[PDB]
Amino acid sequence: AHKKAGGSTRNGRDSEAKRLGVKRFGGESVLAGSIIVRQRGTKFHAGANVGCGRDHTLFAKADGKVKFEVKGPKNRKFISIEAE
Amino acid sequence: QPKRTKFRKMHKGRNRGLAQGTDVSFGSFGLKAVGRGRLTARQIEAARRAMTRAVKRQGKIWIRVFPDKPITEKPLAVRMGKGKGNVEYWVALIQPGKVLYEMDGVPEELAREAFKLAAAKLPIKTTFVTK
Amino acid sequence: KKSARIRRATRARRKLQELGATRLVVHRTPRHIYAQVIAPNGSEVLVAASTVEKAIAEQLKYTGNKDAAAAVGKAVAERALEKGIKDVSFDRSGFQYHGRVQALADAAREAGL
RNA sequence: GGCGGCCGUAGCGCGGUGGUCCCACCUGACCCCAUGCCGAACUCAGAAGUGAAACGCCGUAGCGCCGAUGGUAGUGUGGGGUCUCCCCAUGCGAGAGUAGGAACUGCC
RNA sequence: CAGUGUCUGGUGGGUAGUUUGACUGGGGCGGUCUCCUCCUAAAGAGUAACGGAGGAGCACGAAGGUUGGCUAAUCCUGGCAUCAGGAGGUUAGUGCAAUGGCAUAAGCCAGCUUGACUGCGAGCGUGACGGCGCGAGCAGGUGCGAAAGCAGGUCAUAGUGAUCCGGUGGUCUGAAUGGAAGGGCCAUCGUCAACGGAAAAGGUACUCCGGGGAUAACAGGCUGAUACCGCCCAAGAGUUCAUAUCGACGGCGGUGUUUGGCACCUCGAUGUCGGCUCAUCACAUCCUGGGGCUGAAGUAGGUCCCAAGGGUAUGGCUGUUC
RNA sequence: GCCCCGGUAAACGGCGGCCGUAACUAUAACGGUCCUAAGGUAGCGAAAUUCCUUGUCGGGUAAGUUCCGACCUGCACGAAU
RNA sequence: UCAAACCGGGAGAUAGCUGGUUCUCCCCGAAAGCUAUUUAGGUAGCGCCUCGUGAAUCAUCUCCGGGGGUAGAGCACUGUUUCGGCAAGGGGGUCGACUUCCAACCCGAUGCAAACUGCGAAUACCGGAGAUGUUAUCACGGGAGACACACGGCGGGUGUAACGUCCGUCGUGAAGAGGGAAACAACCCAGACCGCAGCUAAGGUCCCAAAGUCAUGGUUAAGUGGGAAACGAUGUGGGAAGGCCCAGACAGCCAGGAUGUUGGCUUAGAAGCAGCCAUCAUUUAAAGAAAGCGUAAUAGCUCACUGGUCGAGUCGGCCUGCGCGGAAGAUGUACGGGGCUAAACCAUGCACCGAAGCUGCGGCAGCGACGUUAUGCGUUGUUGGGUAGGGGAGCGUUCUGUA
RNA sequence: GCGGAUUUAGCUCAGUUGGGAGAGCGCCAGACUGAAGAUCUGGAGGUCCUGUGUUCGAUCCACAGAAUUCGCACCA
RNA sequence: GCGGAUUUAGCUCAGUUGGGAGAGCGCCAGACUGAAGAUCUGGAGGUCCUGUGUUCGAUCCACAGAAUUCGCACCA
RNA sequence: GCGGAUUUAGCUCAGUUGGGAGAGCGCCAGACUGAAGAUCUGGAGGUCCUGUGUUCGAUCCACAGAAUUCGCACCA
Repeated sequence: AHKKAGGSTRNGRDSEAKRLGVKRFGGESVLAGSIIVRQRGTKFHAGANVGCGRDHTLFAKADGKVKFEVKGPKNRKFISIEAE
Repeated sequence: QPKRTKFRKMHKGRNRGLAQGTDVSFGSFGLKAVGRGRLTARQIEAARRAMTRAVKRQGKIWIRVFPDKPITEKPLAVRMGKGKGNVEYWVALIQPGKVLYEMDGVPEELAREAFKLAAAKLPIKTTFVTK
Repeated sequence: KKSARIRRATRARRKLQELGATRLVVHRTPRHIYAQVIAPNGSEVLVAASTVEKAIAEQLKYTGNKDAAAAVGKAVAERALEKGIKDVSFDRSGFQYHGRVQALADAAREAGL
C-alpha cells in the first residue's frame, strides 16, 4: 500500500536521451534535442539555462519547443538564419 | 573507510559518556595529536577515565570529539553476512591537527600528568599544547 | 520555469507575445472607463482616450455606463488608426461577459481595428 | 496625483514623516446585471469619514540575492625520490574576513 | 449357444518410442530465466555479481476535459468530531513503485461537459534491425472553448508475446452455368510469464561412454578476524605490602602449528589412514650446569634468566589419534 | 466402465495438548478436560532395532567404552508387512 | 565372448563433445566487447581486421559559443548529533511547592551524511575558426578472426586481507629486441635491413669488467652496506629556540636539623615518620608540626633549609641526521663475488667508459607520392619487426607437344 | 461452441384451469413434563433466476440474458 | 549458518471482510445440597512476542529483531 | 578449552520504570475441634553467587572471578 524503508530515489536502467539538432543547420519546427517529455514555449532558438549561458541558431521556422526543464527550457525570443 | 552514520540497525551503547567539567565557561586550551587515526569509544573511555581519575584536584576537563562512525564485522563463513555490530562499535575520526581533550586551566598544569597517562592509552603519538 | 507573479494572476498573456503585436487594455473605474493601445516591452502607450475626455466633444450623461464604454472605444480606435496601427488583441484582465469591455471591443472594430 | 525614459542588487522584514489635487478604503444597493446556500462574489450609485492596507518620501542591511578589494587549503597536467609516501614544474585557487547596494531620471 | 471377421467406448507400462530445460563462487535443496524505477556506474554515454532497498503483469467513464470559487499539511488560541481567528511556499494533495513538477496551481470544492475522430506524411531509439511508443505537421472533419488552442486515454518512465488454426467485419478465387461447401487479401480476439514461444515421468552399488576440472569438494600461496605467544600501562588480589606470585580493562605486536576467507597456481593423475623399520635436521629446555626472586630458617618447593652438550628414554586396556 | 454404496487389510497407516492426584524434587502410572474419532487394552524395551551414551544403579576385576541383570520418556518396537 | 555371439553390408551413420593435417620469398597486419539465443567449453547480428570496386575533397590541439555537478566544501530540505536557560506533559520521594529522571519546542555556544546541498572545480564532451595529414573522409561488396585475457600506474566498489573477486582510463605482456635492475613477462631507458666508422642513452668508472681506487665539504664505525614493523633509544653528529652564569652557586668535608608540641584525633602504644585531619606560630644566615632508615612506643641516624671551607659555566626544553635495544629455527654464514672506512651515505662538481639507440659512407629491397607509355629514368616521403589472417611472385617433379 | 435438464420462504422440494404461494425440516413461542426429549398446536420466514413482451390479470405463456448440471466438441 | 512452523487472559487454544479480544479449564462468588461433589449461572483475569513503517483505523498487512520447535549443515 | 543457560529467605521459584525483597511449601504460634487433621490467620526466616566499577541511589546496568548444567573438543 504505502512506501517504507527510509530510502531516497528509485533506480532502473540507463537514460534514453540524445543530442539531436545541434542547431547551426536547417531544422523543421520540432523537438530539438531529447531528454524528458512534455514541454512547450520556445518557438525558435532559445538555449538558455543557468550557467555560462547557451545558444542555437539559423533556421526560419514557426515554433519549435524544447524537451523540458533541461537544456534551456526557458523560452527566449525568436531567431532565424540571418536572412531567410 | 567511508564515513557511515545513520539509517542503520541499533548496535551497542556508548562506553563513553561523562563529559565532565563545568559547562559555564568556554575555553580554548587543548591536547593535540599529530596524525590521523580512528579511535573506538572503548578506547576513548580508558583515556578519558585515566585523566579524570587523576585530575581530582579540580575539573573543567572536556572532550570535543565523539564516536560517530559505525564499523561492523562478519564473524561466520563469508558469502552471507555483510557485517554485524560487535566489539567494533562507534569510532571517532581524528585529524592530523585536532584537539581532543582540552581542560579549562591557566598555568597550574596538574593535568599534564593526567594527559600523559591517557597519551599512553590511545594509539597515536600526541603532544601537549598550552595554546 | 516557475510561474511569475503576473502569471499567477493571469492578468498577462504570453500567447499574444509570441506573435509580436499590440494589446487593447480596458480599465474600468466606478466613475470612468479607460482604454489603451500598449505595445510590448514595458508600458508603451501609443494612443488612449478617457470617458471624461468624451465630454470635450459633447457628453452630457454619466460616464459609467455601457453607451459611454462604446463611445470611448470609437475614440481610442479613431486615434489609433491615425497613429498607424491596424490589428490589436483584446486584453480585459478580470471581468465578465457582455459587460462594458465587450462594448469597448465592439467599438474598436467599428472604427477600423 | 498626472505623464514619460531606463526597463530584473527593486526577495523579505523594519522606522520616521506629509498631502483634505489624486486614489482606494468607505458608504448606499433604487436599477441594468448576478450568487447551486450568501450583490460577499458580481454590478450599479453617492461622496458622510480617514489615510488605518496603498501611494509620496526617507532611515536601519537582519536575511535572500548580485558585484568588488585582500588570501590559504583544494585541484589539473608532466617529470623526481621513497617501505608506503612524498616532492617539483606549471594553469588556478575552498571559506573566513573587510567593505558596497534598500532604486534611478525628465516635465506639469 | 458362441466362435470368427470389422468397428466403437472403457480399462489398459503388460509392451514400445521419448521427454523429464537453463541460471546457479560444483551439483542438489532454496532461490532465479519477461519488465519498471535510486545506489553501485567512478558529474556525457554504456557498464557485472543469489549486489543493497522495492515494485509490475492490473485497475479506472473519471481518479478524463473545461470553467467558477477556493488553498493545503501542521501548530497555537476559544470548545480532540464541527465552527471563528492567527501562524503557515507547501512538510498536504496529485490512482500505482521513485525522482522531478505544481497553490490566486497540474491541489480542493462545485457545475458543465466529455478529442480516447478519420486520412496521410516528416522526425526521434551511438552502428544496420521489426512490432510498439513518443514529440512535431498537413488534409478533412468530430467534442469543448470567444479564440488561440488543447486530444492520437489516465503528468512521465512497468501493466506484455510469433507462426499455424479457430471465431469475428468488404472484395478476389476452382472444364461450362446455377446451388452449397471451400481457398485468399486487411484486421481484431484466444496460448506459450524456462515471457524471440517443443506435445513428453522415473530407477541405475547393474551401470556404460564421451570429455572435462574458465563452475566447487584436498595440498600450496596471501591474509589473519579466529588460533598460539609476547610486549606496553597497570586496577586489583596477595594480613600490610601493584610488580614472590596471580593479574582484569584498554593499547601495541610477532608467529602462522588451528580455523575462516580468497580462489592467484596445479587439475595431460606425485598409491590411503595408523603402525612398523631406518637416516638427518629444529626448538617455544621438562633436567643436568651456572644464576635471580620468594609469602627464601633448614629440608623440600614455587617462579624466572642464560643455556640444548648430553640426556629427554617405557609400559597395561583400546585399531583408535581426546 | 465411472460417479454413488457396500464387503474385503495374506495393499500405504494413526494413537496429541491440558488439569487433579501423588513424590523431599523431576519423570513415568491412573482418571478426566479440550482438540481431530481414539490416544496404544492382550502382549514386548538403550535390543544386531536408541542418536545423545563408555545413559544411570550394580555384579564382576587392582582397573573392563566388553558381558550379564534392572531401570527405561523405546531420535523413527509390535503381531503370518 | 553375454543384464545377451560373430561376419559382411546399410556406413565415409550422427554429435551444438575432444584432437588435428607436408615447398621458398615479398607487402600489410585483430578481437577476448555489445544485442538476441534451452544462451553463456555454441552461434547469428554489430564493434574490430583484411581485400576489391566506386566517388571526390577534406579531417584535427588552442580560442570562442555550449552541456555536466563528481572532488572539495557547506547547510537552506532531510536524517543524525554536545552544553546551558525557559515553558508544557508523565513517573517517583516528603508538603497542593520543591528536587531528580525521560521525551518534544524555541534561543545562544558544540558535532555529521555513498543515494543532502545555497555553492563548486579541475576535467571529460558537442560545434566552429587558425597545424598535421590526402585520393584521405566516405559509399558498396567479398573473406574473415573473435565473444575463457593478464599485469603496472591512476580512480575506484566489495572484502580483515590476498600472485581476491569485479569495473573504468591508459600503457604494456601477447610481435620490445636492445640496456640497466645480480639472476627476472609487463620497474627504469628504449624501440631492430646488411656491413662499416663515430657519438651517446640506461648504467657504470678499486679488482673480476671497458672507464677516476676523480675534485671540494660533511657525517657514520655499525661493516651499519640497509625485510625488518608498532614501539623504544644521553650511540653519536648537525641546526634552532627559553632561562640561568664570575654577588663561586650546584655537588663534597666541618658543625650544625630546633621551641610551644609527644598538634589533634584515634590507638594497648603511635611522641615528624600505622591511620584520620589539619600543617599555624613563636627564637635566626637556615629547621617541613617533617622527605627516609629506625623503636613495641621513645631514643638514635640522615634529608629538606642555611654558613664555613672546597671552586666554573650550568640547567630546563624543542628539532634533525646516522647507529643501537626490541629480531628466535631448521644438511656450511655473506652486498653478484673479492673486498672496502670509503670501492658507504648526504650536498655539489670535473673527466670518461658504455647499445642493432642518434650521426655518417656504401649496398639490397619494398611501399607510397610526383612526372611518365613505362614496373625505363629523375626527384621525394616512410624508411624496411611481426603470431592469426589477407594479397602477390617463384624454384623443383611426372608425362604427354613444337622448335 | 452445441443441445438437454434445472434455477420457489435458511435447507430439501410440490405446485399448469393464468387469477390461493405451499409442504417437510429448521427457527421462535405455546401446550405438556419436575424438567429436559420426543409427539401436538401456533407464528415468522419468497425480488417463486433476471428483463421485456403477451392478457383483464402470469410463478404457471413468448422472447432475450444469467447461473447450475450433463452429453458432445476443442486441447503441439 | 540455511529453510519451515510456532510466539493471545495462569494453562491449552479459536480467532483474516482491518475496525467485537474470545473459549475450555482453572480461580473467586452465587444458586443448590444438611453440607461437601458434580452440574448451572456470574465475575475477575491480555504490553493478542517486541520495534518500526503502514490505513481513517491492524492481533488480523510490510520490514527488522527475539524466543520456541523441526529438518539440514558443522564438529582432529 | 570453546559456546549457551542457571547461581534470591531451609526447599521449589516469581521478581527490569534502578529506588517495596516477595510467594508456595516448610517451621513456630493463634483460631477451631474433646482433641488431633484438614482448612483460615499471624510471625520468624536473605552477605537476592562474589569483587570492583557505573548513578543521587542497583537484586534489577558494565567488567572480572567462582559454582551448577548442557552442547562441543581433544584419548598408545
